[PDB]
Amino acid sequence: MLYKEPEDGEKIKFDKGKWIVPNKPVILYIEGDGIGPEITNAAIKVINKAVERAYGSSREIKWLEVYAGEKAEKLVNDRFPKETQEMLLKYRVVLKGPLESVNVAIRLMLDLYANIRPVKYIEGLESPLKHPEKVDMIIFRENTDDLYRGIEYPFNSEEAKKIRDFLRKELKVEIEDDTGIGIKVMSKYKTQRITRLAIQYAIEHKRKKVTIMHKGNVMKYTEGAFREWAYEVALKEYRDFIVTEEEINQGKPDQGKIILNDRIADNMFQQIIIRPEEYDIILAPNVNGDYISDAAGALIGNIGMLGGANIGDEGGMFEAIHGTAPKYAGKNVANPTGIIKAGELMLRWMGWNEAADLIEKAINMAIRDKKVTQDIARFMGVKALGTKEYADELIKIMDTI
Amino acid sequence: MLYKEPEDGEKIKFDKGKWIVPNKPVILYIEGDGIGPEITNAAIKVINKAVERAYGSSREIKWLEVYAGEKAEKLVNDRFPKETQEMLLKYRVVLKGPLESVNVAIRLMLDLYANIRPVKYIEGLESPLKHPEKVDMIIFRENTDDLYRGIEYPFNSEEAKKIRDFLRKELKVEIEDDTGIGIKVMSKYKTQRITRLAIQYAIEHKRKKVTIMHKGNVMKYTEGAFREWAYEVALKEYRDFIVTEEEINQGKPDQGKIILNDRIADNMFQQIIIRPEEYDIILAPNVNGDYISDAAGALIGNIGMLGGANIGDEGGMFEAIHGTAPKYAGKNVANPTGIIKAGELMLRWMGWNEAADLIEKAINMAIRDKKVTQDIARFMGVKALGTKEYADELIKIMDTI
Repeated sequence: MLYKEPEDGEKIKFDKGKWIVPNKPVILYIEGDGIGPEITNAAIKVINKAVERAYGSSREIKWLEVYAGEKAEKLVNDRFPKETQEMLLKYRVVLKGPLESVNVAIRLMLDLYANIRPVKYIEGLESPLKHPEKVDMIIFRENTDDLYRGIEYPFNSEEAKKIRDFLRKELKVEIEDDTGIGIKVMSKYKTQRITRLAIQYAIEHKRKKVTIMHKGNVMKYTEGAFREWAYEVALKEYRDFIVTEEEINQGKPDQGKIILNDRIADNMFQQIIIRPEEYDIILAPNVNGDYISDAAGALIGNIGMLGGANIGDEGGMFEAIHGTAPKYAGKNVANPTGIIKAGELMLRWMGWNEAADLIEKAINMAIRDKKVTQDIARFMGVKALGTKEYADELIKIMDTI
Repeated sequence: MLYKEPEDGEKIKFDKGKWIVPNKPVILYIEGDGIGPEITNAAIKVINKAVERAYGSSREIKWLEVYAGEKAEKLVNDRFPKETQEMLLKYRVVLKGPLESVNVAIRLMLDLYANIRPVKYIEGLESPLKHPEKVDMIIFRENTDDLYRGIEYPFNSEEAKKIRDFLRKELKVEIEDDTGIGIKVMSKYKTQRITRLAIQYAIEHKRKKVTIMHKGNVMKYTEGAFREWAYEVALKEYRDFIVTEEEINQGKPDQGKIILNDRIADNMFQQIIIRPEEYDIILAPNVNGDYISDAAGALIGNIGMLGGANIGDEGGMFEAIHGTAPKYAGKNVANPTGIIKAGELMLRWMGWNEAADLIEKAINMAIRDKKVTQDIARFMGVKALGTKEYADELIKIMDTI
């Protein structure tokens, strides 16, 4: 067999979207290509330290490396070996480094319909913004619906012609012939799924607000429906947990309750820059979430220091928001912060917030203390630490907090 | 006649979508609701001074007021009277204050398919950005195509059912029944005309770069087609005026030529925040143009101080990017900078660049000297100037440069 499973660990379980994590959970990891090996092993070491510091020996992640990408191609001549897939379907939780699609395959096989993008100010880090201090949001992007379904046809195709003829005769819709055509689809079920995940996360992590991003004023039956369905499932399934903005400024009490409001897409691309502190959890459809994530991440410096995840009803894949950077591979120079942040997010989803908070804290202290990798040092005029050395600094710091 | 037309003026002409402006052009204006009267009259006074200072008495705008909105309702009991429509179809160029729609009606009747959004840094204003200095761009948004055509249907409508049945049997596309449906259309012709306008503007006003905004990597036949069609008309109709980014990093020289490149939408939402100086003219389809405009304008912070326009092959409507501000109506408090900026844009389209430059410099100087209205004075600890007084200050300044 290609893998030796830890006989000391147990798979993480799920009952209805909720992660039931054993004290010795088996968690998979994929090194990744290029800088993958260096940053991922660094992440694992940092994570193990946070878990031991926070919980002592009462908890311990039983890591199981699986192969994918170049490493897999060189070892067994298959970039996504059958055994790797089997371990994924079995343990369903993986921390994976950058890969040169394997990412799409993992998301599809584990049905990780939600893309999670936390973006929080990191003290010490330069920002294009004069006041990034209060940036603390998390984007919940539905990642299987919308125009990204790929239902589209070229302007000069027979398919497009059939659509145009159909729209004209059956719907009396006027459309010229020199037109490319895409079908935007918005599912009630898909909208409810992501909405539930967002509210449940708010409850579990003491988040105070969820904002629905939409262009419902013009895209009435797709994004406007998204908004409607989101409020609908929130009020029907999380009644005594949430309070709508239409209730606050109406009389209802929001004391100890999560505020559920909504904003027009165009306004959000504006406010994220002018006053990003207004947002906590952002709930949005596929396309909007894609664009708002890019803007939000730019609010802080170096997007390569952010982590993210794709979550499903029974599984999750956590990764850094950056590429393989083949130029620095094996040079012990890459910044492991991003993949470490993916680990922090993973810790939070597992309910191990104490270990996650220790990592967040150690990073803030390391960066404020100018103990950073080259990508940052080059700007704060100081000697850079290597990948391994930087990870070790985070470790010694956690040992004192 | 309801309107006494200036017997001394001449109408602006159009040749291949190029403005042929007489020395005494008739230009229509609509005061607008709320603060409209105060700011539009101030703009007219500043525009006339700029024209007088730059060309003496050799040129003079023959303004002609037409009614729309609440003033029209009171005077002729019609929000958009027939007489107003007649003047618009005749003179085709109008400076319009904010209105509480008339905006859509003017755009349709004059086929003003291009939404123009200039946004450049103004010396002295608060900015969310640490470095807004080199922000100097103009967004050219196709404003009649894309999802905004409104071809959409509710998930439980018989129309939506007809569409899903069609796609299933004729296209063999699988789609659930609980889905709202929108149709994204992208026209080759609509894309070409907006592209021609953008390049022609770059040529006319010595602009050096045009960047196409798109998500063609995932929306290949709509936005990807937009990109392809834009490059096509550019290379085919403006060959000796432009050079592509691909050609430059291929060996070709860009000396004396406008640069034409493209960027994926998500990348632009990032770069517009971290380094907006990279953009000059942004060419984009309806939806992207909408979102990018919001993000771009947020870079300077004072949205109410921006001007904009809708241009067609034979006309133009210029307006400020703000509402009627009823709370400030008739209190001589409103900031007229946005509508003046719209007037500055109108002068550039007219080819009267000297007058436009005067307005631009005067505003810069006024702000740098802290001679501003309350919306700005509030943050610089100086006494605010009224609407009339601020306009008069710009006028005394223009008499000096």
